[PDB]
Amino acid sequence: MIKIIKNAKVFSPEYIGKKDVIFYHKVIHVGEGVHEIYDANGLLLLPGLIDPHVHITGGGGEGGFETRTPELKISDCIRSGVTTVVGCLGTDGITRSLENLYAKAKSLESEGLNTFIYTGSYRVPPVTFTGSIMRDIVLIDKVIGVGEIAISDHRSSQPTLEEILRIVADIRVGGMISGKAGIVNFHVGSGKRGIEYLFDIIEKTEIPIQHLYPTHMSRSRKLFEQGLEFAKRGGTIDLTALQPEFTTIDAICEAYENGLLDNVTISSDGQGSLPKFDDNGNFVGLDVGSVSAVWYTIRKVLEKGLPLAEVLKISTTNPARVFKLNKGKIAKGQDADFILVDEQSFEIVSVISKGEFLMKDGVMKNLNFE
Amino acid sequence: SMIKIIKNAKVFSPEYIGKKDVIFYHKVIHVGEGVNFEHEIYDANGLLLLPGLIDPHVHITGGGGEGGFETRTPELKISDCIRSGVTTVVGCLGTDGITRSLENLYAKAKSLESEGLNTFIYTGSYRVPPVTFTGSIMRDIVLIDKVIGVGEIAISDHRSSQPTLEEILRIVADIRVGGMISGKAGIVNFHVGSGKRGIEYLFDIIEKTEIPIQHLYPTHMSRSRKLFEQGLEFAKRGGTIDLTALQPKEFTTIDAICEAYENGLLDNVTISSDGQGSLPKFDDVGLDVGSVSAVWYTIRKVLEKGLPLAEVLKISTTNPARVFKLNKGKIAKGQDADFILVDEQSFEIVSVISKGEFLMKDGVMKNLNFE
Amino acid sequence: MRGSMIKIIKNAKVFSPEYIGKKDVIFYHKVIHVGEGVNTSVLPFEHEIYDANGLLLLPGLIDPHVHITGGGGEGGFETRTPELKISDCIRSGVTTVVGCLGTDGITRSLENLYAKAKSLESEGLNTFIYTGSYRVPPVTFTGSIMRDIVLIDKVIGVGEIAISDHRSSQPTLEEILRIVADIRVGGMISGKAGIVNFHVGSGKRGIEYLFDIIEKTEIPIQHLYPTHMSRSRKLFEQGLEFAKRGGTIDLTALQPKDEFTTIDAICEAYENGLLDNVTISSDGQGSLPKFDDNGNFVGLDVGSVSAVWYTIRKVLEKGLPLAEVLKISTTNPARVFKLNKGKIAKGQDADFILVDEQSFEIVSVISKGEFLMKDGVMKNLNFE
Amino acid sequence: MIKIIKNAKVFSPEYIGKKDVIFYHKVIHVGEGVHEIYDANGLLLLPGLIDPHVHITGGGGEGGFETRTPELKISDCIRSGVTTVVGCLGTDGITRSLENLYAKAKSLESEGLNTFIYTGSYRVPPVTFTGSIMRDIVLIDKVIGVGEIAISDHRSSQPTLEEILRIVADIRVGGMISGKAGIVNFHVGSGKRGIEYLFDIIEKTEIPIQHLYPTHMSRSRKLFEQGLEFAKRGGTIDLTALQPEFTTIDAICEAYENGLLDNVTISSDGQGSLPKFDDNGNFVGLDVGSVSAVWYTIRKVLEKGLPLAEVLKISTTNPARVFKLNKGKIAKGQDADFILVDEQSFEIVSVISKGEFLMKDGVMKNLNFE
Ligand SMILES: CC(C)C[C@H](NC(=O)C[C@H](N)C(=O)O)C(=O)O
Ligand SMILES: CC(C)C[C@H](NC(=O)C[C@H](N)C(=O)O)C(=O)O
Ligand SMILES: CC(C)C[C@H](NC(=O)C[C@H](N)C(=O)O)C(=O)O
Ligand SMILES: CC(C)C[C@H](NC(=O)C[C@H](N)C(=O)O)C(=O)O
Ligand SMILES: [Zn+2]
Ligand SMILES: [Zn+2]
Ligand SMILES: [Zn+2]
Ligand SMILES: [Zn+2]
Ligand SMILES: [Zn+2]
Ligand SMILES: [Zn+2]
Ligand SMILES: [Zn+2]
Ligand SMILES: [Zn+2]
Repeated sequence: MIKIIKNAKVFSPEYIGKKDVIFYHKVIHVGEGVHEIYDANGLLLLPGLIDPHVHITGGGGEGGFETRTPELKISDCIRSGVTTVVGCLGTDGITRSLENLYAKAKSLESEGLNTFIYTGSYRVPPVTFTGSIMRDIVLIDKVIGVGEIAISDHRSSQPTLEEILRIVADIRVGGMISGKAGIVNFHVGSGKRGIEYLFDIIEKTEIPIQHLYPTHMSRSRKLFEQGLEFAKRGGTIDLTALQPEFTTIDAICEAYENGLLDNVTISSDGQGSLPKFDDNGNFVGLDVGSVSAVWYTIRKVLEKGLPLAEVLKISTTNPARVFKLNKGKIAKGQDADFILVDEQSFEIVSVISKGEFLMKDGVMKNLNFE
Repeated sequence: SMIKIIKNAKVFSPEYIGKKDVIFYHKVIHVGEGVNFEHEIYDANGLLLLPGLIDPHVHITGGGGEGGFETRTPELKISDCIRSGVTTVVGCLGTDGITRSLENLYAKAKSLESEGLNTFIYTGSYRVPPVTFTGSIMRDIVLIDKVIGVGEIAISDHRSSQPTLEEILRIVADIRVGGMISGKAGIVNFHVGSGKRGIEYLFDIIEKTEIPIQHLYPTHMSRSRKLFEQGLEFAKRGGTIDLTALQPKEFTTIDAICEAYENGLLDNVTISSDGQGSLPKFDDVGLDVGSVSAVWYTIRKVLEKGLPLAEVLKISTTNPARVFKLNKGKIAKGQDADFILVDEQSFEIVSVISKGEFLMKDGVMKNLNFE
Repeated sequence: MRGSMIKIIKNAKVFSPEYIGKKDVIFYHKVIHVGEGVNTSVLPFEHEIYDANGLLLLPGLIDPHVHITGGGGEGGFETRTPELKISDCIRSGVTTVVGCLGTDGITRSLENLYAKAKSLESEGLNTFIYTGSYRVPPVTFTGSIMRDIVLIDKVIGVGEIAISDHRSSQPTLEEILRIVADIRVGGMISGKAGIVNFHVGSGKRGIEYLFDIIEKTEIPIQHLYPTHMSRSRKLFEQGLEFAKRGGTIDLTALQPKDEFTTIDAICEAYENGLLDNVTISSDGQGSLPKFDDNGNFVGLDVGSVSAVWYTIRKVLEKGLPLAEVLKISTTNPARVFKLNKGKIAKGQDADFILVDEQSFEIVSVISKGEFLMKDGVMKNLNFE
Repeated sequence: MIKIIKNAKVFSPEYIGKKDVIFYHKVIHVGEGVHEIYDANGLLLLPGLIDPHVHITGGGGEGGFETRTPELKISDCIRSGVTTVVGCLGTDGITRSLENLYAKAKSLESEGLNTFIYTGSYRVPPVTFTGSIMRDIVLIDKVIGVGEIAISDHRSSQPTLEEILRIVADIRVGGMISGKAGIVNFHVGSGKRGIEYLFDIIEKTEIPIQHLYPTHMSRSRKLFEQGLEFAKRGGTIDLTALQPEFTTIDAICEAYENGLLDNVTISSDGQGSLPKFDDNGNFVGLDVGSVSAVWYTIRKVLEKGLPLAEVLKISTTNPARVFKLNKGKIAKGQDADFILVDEQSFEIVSVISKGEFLMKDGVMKNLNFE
């Protein structure tokens, strides 16, 4: 149970230099000099990467039943070093069950991962477990908010201000009674209206800006600019990761320049559709998001000479704040979830979550259906 | 024993009426100058005789829970009610609609009534649409004898459901007509938070609809001078406002009351304990728990600014009895036999009488089912 | 303005059900004192005296089975009976009634029954109601016969459930046990009696269900209250066996216009010393129909609340002592519902009737200490 | 976080003699020779007492609204050394909410205790969170079964075999999908029918006897005899503790004699009514169960010269089995929940749960509303 990781260059979001880290399920003790032992010389110790937006049950289906994407194998997470995922439903609210989403999140947790879910889906009014999104967040311990509610998209339900305000108010007080944060995840399409509705709430109500969490905020110039204003008023935005004009990389730099990286987060959009529509509202082709798009994006920003100290924020501190999680920092009391990158190779070699090795030195623990 | 006489008391029929003997059963039979079947007597030499205090806003089941499940405050004991002189309470639900039962609040009102107290309740809670007993707020007031209105409906608070005007117009309409059918008052209690919109909605109702003002009963309105100034505007149009009673723990409710009395508006002011109700500092932190002690304490503190007792007692006896159309708050023939007895010198509650029975006799409390 | 709150009745021969001779009674809304002659012109404050020389003081009559909203309608929409007038009750010395629904549970609402009980309450009468009707499953205020008895003060049980009747829903034994279980535990929570009133037709099965429940379950017999048990003598003899196991049976009072009657039944229950186990009910504003042998409607009479005092007067004409006959309409109905009525004594609710000593007519009526009728004159009423 | 309890006479259900016990939130290491340290010489170390049947929200009300009992203060648990409680609803299913019961159990946990709940109440059909007792046990992580279903009582709903069989089958499969045990708690009244229905199930169906958990099985001679047969067929019974003819003490001995103590458990019936009814079904007087009735019962059996080794079974091993709990034994990996009794004084002095001291050496931690 009690474990050590000696003579690793410990990279708590800000650099804390060559130190040993003792840990059960949480960081128990830190101290330079000397149950399981693990030597990690040559490796960098980070806190486990956080993914706040992943279609863990699969998604897509904009082009029919054929375009229904596959469910997520934990196999892919561990190679990518993603130790905690927040599962949401997407465009399809009928064939993808909320109970199914509870279960996949419950199974991912039982095979070593850390899981939380939303209770909504694209459409307003939102699908529920118990008839009421407030009731869901008080009674289902894993529910941390609602989404992903579509706004300014062609696949939107066309929601009104008053409808939405109901939801936010219900989910917020839902939070307070239950002692959770109570987030609203906001799928933002390519409509000109953008995130107007989000400004309305904070301007015209008693609603704090912490509860509003818009995603895909990197997909255009225009929209990222709105994402920065929203940031500058004390709110946090989320950017969809880059994965094989203007990219998610340029944006994550453009936030450092204007001094706003403390308000950014990245999403894999794993197992989610990446659809291409023509001149009308017809469907042309698709791609499928990969949960290894996080670590891939991190390295392509370091490639531009940003400090690894202030890039790990987007995936470790910045997300853990948004959801009020006891994770995302290597320090006494915090939950014990780390990844280990080799020197200047820049490749994950080991992965720890809740103090159990899921990947040790490039050999994966074996899982039930692989 | 069940026909009683209080002798040699200086009586405050709210208004002062000098030294008088009161004869009562469950209601007052006679008030006259010294005179004399088995009947009990109580010599009240040295004592003042006042009406029973009325508390229009108490979370008798418990409330709060806004800081998580750890914030769940405990339920009201009647013990407090007897030592603090409160013979009548009106129970309501708060921010938690899901885990605090309406049906639980009906049962809590029934146990307290049954150990010598007087109880009424509101249906619903903070959230719009409001939780009901029977699917309909108009049905509830008609069918369940203790429901006297709806609340506390949250306007201009961060924990508000963000209600529209249209929603609130149906709600007050429904409970008003429901009030008429049942022969009760049909009050909407409004929880007013610290939002800039204040009570704009209440003004919107009287300015653009047929709905009388007597149904709109805003509470918490000594939280800022700005709100109170908008409260007084309301008072001048026939409305009644509730002030949260100062507790044993700028601009205060004591300030607030004297400002009202000096404008000749103390007839339009009441005070609530908000007992067992959460009192949290919410910043952009901490919590404390209201006591029913808060009203008699607040009465003294305003007496200490030199206001005449008979005129002050109106905020807790005459003015609540009016708003809920109750047969209480006045010592007279036909009125309900609810009295407190305070030492004239000490000014500390020594005996409390509810429905003509002694709940406390010279400091010695009646003993109850779980003490 | 209000009427003098302390009253005294002097020089009456008091039938506190049990005879207690010439006594004065001081009262407000409850009975304050029973005692020998005492100086009643010594009080310094208001007090209305009433001289009752030559009259008999008795408790207020309780009528446990009344269609206060109207009922009937077995012969089409033309056979719906009118609703009860409080002047009927005042003339008949009936100070308390318990109202129920019957055959029609489609066009007679429970909310309408709740209102009429409250309007009766407010003119000087004491009122209670049942939830449900004839049919199984039973109609409800709130969706459940348990919520109704817990949330609605005036609700004291469910009925009248139709068993051994052509108009019955043909209820199952499992259906009925669920219903009696629900209303009892409901009574326990709300501190009421939790009664199931049974409307018993003329089926061969009689009350087999009532005997099935007591013999095969822990449900005590206090909660099973069957009515119309003088219908046929076969049914009345099934009633007596029910009595000897601690039960209470209700008989429909003899009607002032028309062989084995409820008089025969009452006298047989005295003979066998089981008079503590019977009640009588007017079935006022109820259908009293005739069906031919094919099951079709022929015609009907309408029950009357005058039936109670009328029935008691017949029984007296057969030499039974007054002090023991009054049980059926005072002590016995007060038991079944756990009411603070039916006896003249310190503490008890001040519901009286006064009868002339030879005439044996009701001349004055007092409920809540208030005179509804004083010396044959009624008080002014709301819609009369 | 890491704690030791040195030179205590460690009384793992069976005696393991003077040993040190290291423990975070679970028993981490056991070893004789030598972060917080606690010396416990003179004291006996036991595993934390288990209460499988407590009306944590209050109950009673058979005699009106006046007879409604008060809610349970954690203050009383800690003095009594009761570290884990299973909350149920009783006779009243209307005024006592299931949401209220979730919350009180949630609050007791947040102030140091360990809590689980049922989803039913006396009446059949049973009240639910989500419309369906199966759905409740899959979706509400704290739900471990259904009860307390009344059988052979005057306050019974009069349930049929077929109705009940539905429930048991639904709760069982509910268990399997969710990876919980899925118990049916059975309030048994003083009816002659007794637990007949329980024999029917195992005789006439494919239903395993582990799911059937009858309570109050000590209240009569006749019924305890039925409790022993049920035991002898591989099932477990529950006895209502003794607290100030034939008692719960005689019975717990009578199980040792016939060699059946491995199939017994004790309940406080805390905050529950103990009602007295006369000749008919009317109510006379009441008493209110106390959660300190457990430890009080334990000592009055030791008074009869039974080994403390084989008496702690009823409150530690026997209950933890029934509910499939990682508790009730002092040994590596088990959750860290202990009580400390002084020499031959026989009085709790300290109480530990999840490795946090709730009572240290007779001074209680201070709690929010005391
Ligand atoms: C990458 C961009 C262009 C596509 C993206 N749409 C979705 O991701 C669809 C949704 N996740 C699903 O599962 O169906 C967008 O926000 O614009
Ligand atoms: C004047 C202040 C103290 C009013 C207000 N209090 C609450 O909202 C308490 C809530 N109604 C409950 O009891 O559940 C506040 O502090 O914001
Ligand atoms: C005694 C006989 C003739 C009348 C009785 N019918 C009813 O009581 C009708 C029902 N209660 C109603 O009015 O809706 C019966 O047939 O047994
Ligand atoms: C001790 C025995 C005699 C009484 C016991 N009844 C209950 O405990 C009632 C239930 N817990 C409640 O909360 O209402 C029994 O099983 O026989
Ligand atoms: Zn999206
Ligand atoms: Zn998406
Ligand atoms: Zn408030
Ligand atoms: Zn309040
Ligand atoms: Zn009938
Ligand atoms: Zn009838
Ligand atoms: Zn029980
Ligand atoms: Zn119990």
